Amino acid sequence: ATGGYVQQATGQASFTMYSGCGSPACGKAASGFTAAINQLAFGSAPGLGAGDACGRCFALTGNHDPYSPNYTGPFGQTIVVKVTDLCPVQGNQEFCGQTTSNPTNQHGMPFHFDICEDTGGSAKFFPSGHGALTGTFTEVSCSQWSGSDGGQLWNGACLSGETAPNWPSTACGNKGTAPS
Ligand SMILES: OC[C@H]1O[C@@H](O[C@H]2[C@H](O)[C@@H](O)[C@H](O)O[C@@H]2CO)[C@H](O)[C@@H](O)[C@@H]1O
Repeated sequence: ATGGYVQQATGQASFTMYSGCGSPACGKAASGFTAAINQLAFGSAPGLGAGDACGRCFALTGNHDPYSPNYTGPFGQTIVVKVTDLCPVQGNQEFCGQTTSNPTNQHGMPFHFDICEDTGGSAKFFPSGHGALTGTFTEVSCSQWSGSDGGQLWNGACLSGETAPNWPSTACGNKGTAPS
């Protein structure tokens, strides 16, 4: 996409969970299940505001524990998250280090979703004792997402991806150039 970001409506991803998504990089939180997506897919860098991932909805499915490869299941449920946040390259090399010259993370995944624990998404997705998974994602209509957006936290906050057709398309728009 514009800026060299890798923004595809379906693919393979790794998955983690994080705490504190009340002030996310898109500039609006949301009451439903939400996630951060890795910088290369988010469409912006730290401090540059919302990228074109902002507010898009994705169905996530975990099917492998890379830390416990002998574990055959059960995994969690497929959940639908709204992207509100950025998992930046800086400080997240294992999972969010995808760059245009090296587009997979240390688990070979081209995308990563960091699922917010606060609003319940990770409890539906991660079996107890299994904090990181790999699997698949598919962008879906936000008709499939339960919840309401929070208010703007600053000028330029954007979740307009929630009404956009699936990638390839433009809503909030990408900022700057993808990390190389
Ligand atoms: O770095 C992305 C993401 O990781 C989260 O911690 C992971 C950790 O990286 C992984 O090694 C462990 O097995 O599972 C935890 C939880 O999923 C961390 O909570 C996030 O803040 C961070 O953005």
